[PDB]
Amino acid sequence: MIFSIWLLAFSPQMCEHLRRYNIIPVLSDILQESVKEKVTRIILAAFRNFLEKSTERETRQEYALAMIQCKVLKQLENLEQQKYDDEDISEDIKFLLEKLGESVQDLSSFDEYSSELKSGRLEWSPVHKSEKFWRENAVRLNEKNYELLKILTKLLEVSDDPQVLAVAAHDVGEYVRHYPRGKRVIEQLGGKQLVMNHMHHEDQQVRYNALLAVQKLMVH
Amino acid sequence: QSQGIQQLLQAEKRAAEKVSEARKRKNRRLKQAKEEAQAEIEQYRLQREKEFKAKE
Repeated sequence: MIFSIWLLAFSPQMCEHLRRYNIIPVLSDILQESVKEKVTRIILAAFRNFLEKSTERETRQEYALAMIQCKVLKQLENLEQQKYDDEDISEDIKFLLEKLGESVQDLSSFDEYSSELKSGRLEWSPVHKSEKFWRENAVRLNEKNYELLKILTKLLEVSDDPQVLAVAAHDVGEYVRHYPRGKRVIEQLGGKQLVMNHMHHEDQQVRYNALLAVQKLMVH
Repeated sequence: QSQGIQQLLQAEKRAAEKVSEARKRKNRRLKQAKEEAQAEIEQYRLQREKEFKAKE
């Protein structure tokens, strides 16, 4: 099947289009779950074809970055340390380590938070928890026509997960703490209503983070 | 429960009102300084004008 995907990835016009199948995660899963020599080699071949045949720079960056959102580069270093006798493994590992060696710098920004929002993977992650991010960047919640605010608002509107809800309330609390105009922006977006409703959420972690956000929103 | 949080919106609204009234008092009071200064300037100008007219 990954040989079928490697063959599909021979054309630049196919690599531009194949993105909508969400194929990099399933190859990255097998790349962790299956160290078999053939399987390793044909994933490296498929990943090399996707990235290298992407003549569109956005598509090249997107394949390198999707592999880095799957953290493929660390597994390629594990596979570089693993014993393999084949140059068609070794040289395609080193190729992808170099190209994903670009997009690792893009992801390992504060944008690991941007990707956690974009993917909906809200958690008590180090970049959610650390003050430095908000202290240096909180205003950026307004970027791409308020995209990160719109995500947090939608998650506070329709998420089922009390961690996501409480994380988002914490994110709103630090957003207002580190960007004062952010209070006005949440008040203009009406996002406060979600936080004020989640004061009576069924989870004490949500209720606590909702109250804490109401404190950081209304109290100096 | 939630009604107390609406009472915090009402307290926030009263705070914004109190701040706005104090700011509007300050904006008017700062302009009153110009208006009273101009009256006291003219009072002095007319006094030196009278003293000069008397000297002449």
